[PDB]
Amino acid sequence: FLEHDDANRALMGANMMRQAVPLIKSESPLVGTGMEYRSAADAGDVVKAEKAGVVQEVSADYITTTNDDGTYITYRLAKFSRSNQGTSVNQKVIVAEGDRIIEGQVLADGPATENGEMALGKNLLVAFMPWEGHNYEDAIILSQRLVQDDVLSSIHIEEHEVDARDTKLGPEEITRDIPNVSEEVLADLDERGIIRIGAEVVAGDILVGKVTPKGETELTPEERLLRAIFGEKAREVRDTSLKVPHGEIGKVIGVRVFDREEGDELPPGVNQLVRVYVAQKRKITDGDKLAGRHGNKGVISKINPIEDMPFLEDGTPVDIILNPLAVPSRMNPGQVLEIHLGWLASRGWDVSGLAEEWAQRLQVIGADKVEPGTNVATPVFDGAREDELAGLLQHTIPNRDGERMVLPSGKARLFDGRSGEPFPEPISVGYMYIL
Amino acid sequence: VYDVLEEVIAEHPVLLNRAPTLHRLGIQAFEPQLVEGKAIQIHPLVCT
Amino acid sequence: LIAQRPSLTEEVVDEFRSRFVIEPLEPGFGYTLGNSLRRTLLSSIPGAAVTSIRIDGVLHEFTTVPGVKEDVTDLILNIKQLVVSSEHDEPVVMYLRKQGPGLVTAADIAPPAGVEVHNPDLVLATLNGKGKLEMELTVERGRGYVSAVQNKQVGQEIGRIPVDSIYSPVLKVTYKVEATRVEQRTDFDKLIVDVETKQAMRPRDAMASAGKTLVELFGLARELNI
Amino acid sequence: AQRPSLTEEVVDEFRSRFVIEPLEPGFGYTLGNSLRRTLLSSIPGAAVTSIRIDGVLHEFTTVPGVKEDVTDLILNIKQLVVSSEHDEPVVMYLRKQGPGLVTAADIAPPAGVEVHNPDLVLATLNGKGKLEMELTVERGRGYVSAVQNKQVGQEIGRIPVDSIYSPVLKVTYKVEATRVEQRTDFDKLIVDVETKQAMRPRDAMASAGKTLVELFGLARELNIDAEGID
Amino acid sequence: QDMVLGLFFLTTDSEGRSPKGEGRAFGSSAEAIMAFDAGDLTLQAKIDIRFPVGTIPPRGFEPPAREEGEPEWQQGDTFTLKTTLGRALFNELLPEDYPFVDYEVGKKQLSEIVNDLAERYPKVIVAATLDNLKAAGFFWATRSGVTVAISDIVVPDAKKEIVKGYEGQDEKVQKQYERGLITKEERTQELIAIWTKATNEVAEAMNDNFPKTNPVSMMVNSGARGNMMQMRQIAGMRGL
Repeated sequence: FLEHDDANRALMGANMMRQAVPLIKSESPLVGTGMEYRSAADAGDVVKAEKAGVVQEVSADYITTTNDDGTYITYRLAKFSRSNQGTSVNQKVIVAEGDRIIEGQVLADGPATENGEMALGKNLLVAFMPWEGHNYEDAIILSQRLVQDDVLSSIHIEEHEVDARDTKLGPEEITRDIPNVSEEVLADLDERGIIRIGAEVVAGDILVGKVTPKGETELTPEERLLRAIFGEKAREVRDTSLKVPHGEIGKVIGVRVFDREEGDELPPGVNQLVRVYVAQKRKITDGDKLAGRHGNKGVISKINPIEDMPFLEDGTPVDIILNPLAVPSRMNPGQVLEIHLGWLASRGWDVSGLAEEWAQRLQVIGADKVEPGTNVATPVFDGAREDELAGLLQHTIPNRDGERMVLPSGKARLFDGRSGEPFPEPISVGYMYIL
Repeated sequence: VYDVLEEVIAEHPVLLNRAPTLHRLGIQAFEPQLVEGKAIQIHPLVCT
Repeated sequence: LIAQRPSLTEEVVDEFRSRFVIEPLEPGFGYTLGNSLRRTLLSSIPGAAVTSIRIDGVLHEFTTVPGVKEDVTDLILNIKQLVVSSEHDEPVVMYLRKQGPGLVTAADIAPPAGVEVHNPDLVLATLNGKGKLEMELTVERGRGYVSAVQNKQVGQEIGRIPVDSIYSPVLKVTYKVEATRVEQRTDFDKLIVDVETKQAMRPRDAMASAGKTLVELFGLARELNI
Repeated sequence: AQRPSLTEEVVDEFRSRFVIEPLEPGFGYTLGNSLRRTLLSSIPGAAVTSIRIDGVLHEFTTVPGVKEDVTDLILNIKQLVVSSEHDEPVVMYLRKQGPGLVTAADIAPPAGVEVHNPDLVLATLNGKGKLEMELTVERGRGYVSAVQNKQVGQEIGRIPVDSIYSPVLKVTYKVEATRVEQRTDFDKLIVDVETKQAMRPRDAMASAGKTLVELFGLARELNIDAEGID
Repeated sequence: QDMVLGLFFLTTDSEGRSPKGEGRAFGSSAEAIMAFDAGDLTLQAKIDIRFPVGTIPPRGFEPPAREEGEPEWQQGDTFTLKTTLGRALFNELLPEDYPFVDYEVGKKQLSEIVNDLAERYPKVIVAATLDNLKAAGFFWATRSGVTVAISDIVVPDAKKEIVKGYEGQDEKVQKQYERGLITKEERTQELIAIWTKATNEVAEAMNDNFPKTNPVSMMVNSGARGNMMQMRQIAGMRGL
């Protein structure tokens, strides 16, 4: 629905639909357009089979296939690898080990992609109300459901590229032998001086142990005489160890070690190179910016239990709630229709011969009968119209014998989870795609 | 530690401020209460 | 004026979705009580669930168990939503083992004595010809919901993966208010409280627990005056 | 956690404040609204319901001898608080002669029925008094609307007056957050109520608690469960 | 924004808002709230209420004081007024001394109130007044029933005929222009005038279209957020 906005809001949506972190259980939207499949295939991260044949194995990492020509190919997959900013490019399988494949078929999926379709965000149920002012001035309030389901959670991968240098005070070594440190801090560390590949890391830990063998620390004649009188030689070494930044948590995804011994390319002085990647999982939390596809921006205000937010007539709560004062003023009446179509999809409709004009049009199109969950595709400038949406909401499949849930005019008799009485008049609810 | 922090936030005016201070009523004082989360929280009739 | 005290019943339509009716109710008085029942049913009825995993050969959940189609994180996110029922206060260690090509369905999991798994219709994973899969599941009781991080307690065992838990044996809990036809000018009303539970408890016992909690609460409120 | 309790703050002899201790999240609403509605439409009492002003007609606006007009007679009489132990419609009389003013101290009570505001000023009169009317005390709970009770049909003199059997007059329930051992999202309940002179609010708490405990024991009786509380 | 919308809903009139319990007379706030709870008293319903000692009545209604021989010393005598429950619930937020308010307290009015309380009463009382105004506004904003569905945004019925007539004028202008007896600048200015008139006509048509309780109407008329131009954009015409 890009024809139901203002130039500035479409511009803002275009700009802010391209900084979306990937999600663990990446899923295609319930409502979208046909530039998720093309825009996820023509990109790179999705692995594709360029050979007609039959797969032999789809194992953990290596998908092994045998062609019609009779050759064995080992498609390796990017399992939990790092990207530039520090996100994750984790790939995943789509097929089984008894399947036929043609050339250019998606044998896997990249990050933020499911089944070979771009998957930026998730589908959440919305109810448009002012609510205690917790959504005052274009803000967003969310439900704790999406903290249990992990529907909106992501995984990042920080990196650390440390290395030792020959210096002038002897060559720096990467060793477990850090001068005068407790055994617990280096318990995770290896004998060579890298933490175990898999153990957790939190702010205040040690990543790589590094030390300079020699040092001219304090050797003035007075201190020299004092040391000679003492008779004990203090350690001139100093800890040049790597240090995980203060303000980050994570778990190690991998480690790589290099040295001048190998044919690797390194400028001079550098002795040993270490590249330790760390990977963390974050769940949605108050203050984390969210947005939508029509620039309807906002920031999470407060998180409340499942029952505090309202519930419809059959008991299902509502996932998100938005302030309806922004919709008129900000000049983007192209999200209400997204919400309504999202609801229509999430509870499949059934138009089996209504004989209406809109029914005949939607029938000759053929998108009349829809099961509860079939994602809908709407062209950017040839999307769903209005009277069709209203009629679809009128003729959805009953929950029980005659239970067509929401009224034929979008709104819904949403109850009040707080008190219990129905809100004085109906409310408008549906399903929207949130990044 | 958090108990003492909740104790110390009391009786301590805190100068909230925004970037483009176009007029005099652009930097003000407030009293901080230790809310959870990771975002600063504001009164809903000082946002003008 | 009217001495018709309330009276409860129990209607049944299917295995778990059961609606309990209270007919003699004052006008404009069912909605708040139905809200009370829903709140206590949605977050005050204990149960049990799985707390953590311990796979051998996998130290962190970002690798893959050798010759296992699904990842370790996906295994976590598909095991944390199990359907179980435990009774012991201390947590019990349940086992699972598999080898060769065969979907590791929840039935293959071995329940110890006193703990049960009520749903064997779960597609956990589909191994390949070289599957050597082993799994451990800690089970514990509780109520409500807990986030994954705080469940971790011990660092002496490093390979163990801590995960979240969902102590909630319940599903959508709606209700309705109808108009009683008793010949009284106040036009009394009727409350029908629906309840549904997945497979762990029964609506009778679920509402029994809800009534127990609310009776304790309002008995406190009723008697503690003076 | 810790066992909650109740505390009361006194401000006057007619309104008071109740605090229900730091509660678990969400259950503040489990308490509040239900407590409000139970205090409102559960506790019974005695009140006026119908009166017979003598020598008048509905098409006649005021009444001779008294400048006070009909509507303010209704507004002045419906505030007459009354208790009863009868349980059926009684009829009782009130008369006055001579100039002055009729108050709440010159009404001749019947058996068992008592009025608890003898200082209520009812009407003012000049010259010849000729004041006499009969009022009907009933028992009930809540607030009954001014529906035509079919008393006017058989007698012109009958007029029905709405009343408030409820001892409680106004109620205010709210929930606010508090810190309990580095846990601030916990809730805590506030209930401030003004209850008329029939009885103190704490007795209203007792009666409302009885009603609610009964209405939830009706569901607890389905079984005996090991939930875990207190 | 929304706080003024809540206060406006609280203190609006019963003009087409389904009144319930009109013509009755009450004795206090208690009876009003009981009739509200039972579901027979519309919040905005013209009802006669008695107010006790302490309240300072309105201004214009005083010279219509009660006709009686004795001195109706106004400043401490309980009285009776043909009010609406909304104003009765709004008055207790303002302090114990502010004279009664009997008009829709929208955007600018609330500013007038704050100006008076600022110049007369001290600062802390103004703070308490603003906080209570906020609480009431958010409460009735939650329980207002204003929610942007897709039925709220109106379409002026007469806009179609307006634009059809103005494009009839436009196509007459173009049928002349292709004949060449007029120039391009003349046609451009004439079209500017034509469609400016069309925009204004559609604006007033949208003004006529909505009911008073339509949410977008509540935003524009209560001075909550926006203006007339933005509602013209949303529902009517976006303008040249």
